[PDB]
Amino acid sequence: SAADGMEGISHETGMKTWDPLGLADLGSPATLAFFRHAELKHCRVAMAAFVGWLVAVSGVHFPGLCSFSEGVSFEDISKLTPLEQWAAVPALGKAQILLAIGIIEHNSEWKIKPHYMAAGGKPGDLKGLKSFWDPAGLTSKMSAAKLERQRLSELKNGRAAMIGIISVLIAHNVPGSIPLPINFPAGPSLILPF
Amino acid sequence: LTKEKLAEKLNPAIGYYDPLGLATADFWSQGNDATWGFLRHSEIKHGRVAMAAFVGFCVQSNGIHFPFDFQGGGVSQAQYAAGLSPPEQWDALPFAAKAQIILFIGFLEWWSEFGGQHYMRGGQPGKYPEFKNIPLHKMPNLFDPLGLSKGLSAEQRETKLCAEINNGRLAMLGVFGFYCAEKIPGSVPLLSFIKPYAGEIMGPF
Amino acid sequence: AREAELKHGRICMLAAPGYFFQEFFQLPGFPGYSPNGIEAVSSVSPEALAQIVIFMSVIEYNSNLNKWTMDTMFADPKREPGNLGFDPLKFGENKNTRARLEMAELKNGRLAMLAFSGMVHQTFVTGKPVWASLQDIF
Ligand code: CLA
Ligand SMILES: CC(=O)O[C@H]1CC(C)(C)C(=C=C/C(C)=C/C=C/C(C)=C/C=C/C=C(C)/C=C/C=C(\C)C(=O)C[C@@]23O[C@]2(C)C[C@@H](O)CC3(C)C)[C@](C)(O)C1
Ligand SMILES: CC(=O)O[C@H]1CC(C)(C)C(=C=C/C(C)=C/C=C/C(C)=C/C=C/C=C(C)/C=C/C=C(\C)C(=O)C[C@@]23O[C@]2(C)C[C@@H](O)CC3(C)C)[C@](C)(O)C1
Ligand code: KC2
Ligand SMILES: CC1=C(C#C/C(C)=C/C=C/C(C)=C/C=C/C=C(C)/C=C/C=C(C)/C=C/[C@@]23O[C@]2(C)C[C@@H](O)CC3(C)C)C(C)(C)C[C@H](O)C1
Repeated sequence: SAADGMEGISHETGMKTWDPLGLADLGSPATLAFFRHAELKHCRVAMAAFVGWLVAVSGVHFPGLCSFSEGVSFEDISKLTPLEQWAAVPALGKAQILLAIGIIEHNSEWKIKPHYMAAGGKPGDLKGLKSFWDPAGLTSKMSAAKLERQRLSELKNGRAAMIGIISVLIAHNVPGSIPLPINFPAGPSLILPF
Repeated sequence: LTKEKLAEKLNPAIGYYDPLGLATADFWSQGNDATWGFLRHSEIKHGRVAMAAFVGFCVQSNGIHFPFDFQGGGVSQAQYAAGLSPPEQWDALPFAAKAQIILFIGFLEWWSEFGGQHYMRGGQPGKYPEFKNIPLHKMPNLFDPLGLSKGLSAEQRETKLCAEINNGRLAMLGVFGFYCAEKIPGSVPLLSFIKPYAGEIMGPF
Repeated sequence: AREAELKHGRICMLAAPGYFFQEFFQLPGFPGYSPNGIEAVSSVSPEALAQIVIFMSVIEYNSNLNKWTMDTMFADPKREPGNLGFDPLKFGENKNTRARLEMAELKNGRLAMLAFSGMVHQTFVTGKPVWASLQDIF
């Protein structure tokens, strides 16, 4: 397929690219670069989301208040289920969180001039946005083989994370999906952003 | 000198040791050389401040106390009160005294960043510049105001700096051991004699 | 007529999944929801359907600017039937599978036209949504 040189071949399905429906062949290398960038974005968001869901279930929260105007403490918001937490965040807070995220996304598409849908793709490459990814240089100690291993672990962990986040979100809402009898938190499986 | 050579003049047995890999980091997209200089100057600053903190804790916790007063106006002194623990003496000091001490240290830090070649941009980490060209202010240098440490000839000076780094690291560990024994019972086997409380410590005012 | 066929097929293959899944799922918190599309459109506030129609009209007008007649559209020899240029992911750059994708779009659009017609008229016959009407046969 077009997905041979790409760095996502796992050890669990074997060393062959798992594309049973052949979506990699359908489209251009630009299309496949878009797919890789989307996969890495979903991976990263799912890791962050699963950590956030674990935090919400645990109940640990920031000491303080979200808004000095509205009576919305983090202690108050922690008592709701994980998605009603976001539902209970203030509208202006949600607006500026989304503003920051959108600014990051626009600058990722803008300032990284060799685009992922272009020659010299670098699909998941967001380093170039200086001080954004790994500001402390933790990966700077790593060689090429170690970096390749870490990237493969990134994709594996994020794939598992995006499976798991959907699993926990739907398990209570539709009972019997996950065979485990653990009583998952109640609440929606989908929230509108505003 | 290089990271490996330094960590080998500091401790041959341990050698270079950096699990976080911050020596190769790129803070603020400035460059590994500048960021390594920043890291070295911070350790030396932390070590120096920590050694001073240890000796000050030892001197003022035992009972030694200055006679020239602080509050002024013939007012009673809160910090000079029984065997109060040093963090509580700092709390008991007036707000103006704490603010002006912090601002004086701020001027020292500003002058360190200002005078001389910067530690990040090809300057020796830990060198304090000399108080020169300041209008209407002539003062002794912070490092060696009496200047009685001339003659090392750059043969013993680097080894003395290595001893400084060490001693500084050990002083960080010692003073944080004091604080941890003080605010966490049983944190250290010794140091139990220290009083059970200090205050927030990480809050000056 | 290929420009109309493709437009109709695209509308219908957006409609048929929408009609078939709006019984099962609701947009969270939407008012006036009904599982069957006809009383759903009857109950939903008119100023939501108006905004949907305005969105569609804006897209149509801006895509077909100065080309709304049989001659004016396709006055340009390059302008192909139904090639409005909407391909953000650039599947069309790969020209090996372009014929396959075009034929698949055409067949799926036609099947969607027939499917949406069937769903709507079966709902008229039964008074119940598509899945309920289907499962009450067996
Ligand atoms: C012909 C197309 C069509 C039409 C006219 C309508 C009309 C309606 N739908 Mg919608 N709907 C559609 C398709 C359509 N739907 C599709 C395909 C789905 C997914 C299964 C849904 C799912 C859906 C739900 C779950 C609900 C409605 C509802 C409604 C009503 C209120 C509007 C609303 O909330 O929309 C909501 C619209 C959506 C959730 C998404 C629409 C998808 C669009 C058409 C896809 C086009 C964008 C394209 C794919 C993106 C390209 C990306 C590229 C740039 C990369 C209204 C009668 C509500 C209802 O039942 O009221 C009675 C309601 O709750 N619809
Ligand atoms: C069978 C059944 O019924 O149920 C089963 C299966 C089922 C349903 C799937 C379940 C689930 C959910 C699952 C499995 C969820 C998985 C979630 C997952 C996998 C979440 C990863 C997050 C990773 C993060 C945030 C990492 C950040 C890491 C970062 C930002 C780093 O810096 C990494 C770093 O390396 C660098 C880059 C450089 C190094 O110098 C330093 C370090 C090392 C720090 C169940 C219910 O649990 C159990
Ligand atoms: C529990 C258990 O089991 O164990 C432990 C745990 C624990 C908590 C770690 C413990 C502790 C505390 C410890 C270890 C504390 C260590 C503290 C430390 C290491 C403190 C150094 C200060 C140095 C200063 C102020 C030097 C100034 C020196 C100055 C200003 C100079 O003139 C330097 C000089 O070079 C110049 C500039 C010019 C040259 O001409 C030569 C000279 C020399 C003149 C205990 C109590 O041990 C118990
Ligand atoms: C995502 C990251 C993020 C950034 C980078 C960021 C930066 C700044 C800056 C600097 C440029 C300023 C000056 C500023 C000021 C205020 N922020 Mg803000 N903020 C972020 C996030 C949130 C969230 C989640 C909330 C929030 C709020 C407030 C309120 C309280 C208003 C009030 O009490 O009505 C004020 C005054 C809360 C709010 O608006 O509540 C309705 C709230 O929940 N912010 N914020
Ligand atoms: C253009 C483009 C893109 C795209 C795209 C998109 C959004 C494509 C979407 C396609 C889509 C959404 C296509 C639906 C088809 C539905 C069909 C055929 C339904 C048949 C339904 C049938 C046959 C149903 C029949 C029945 O109901 C009947 C009539 C009676 C009932 O009793 C029961 C049954 C079941 C028997 C990218 C990828 C986003 C970007 C890139 O740049 C290029």
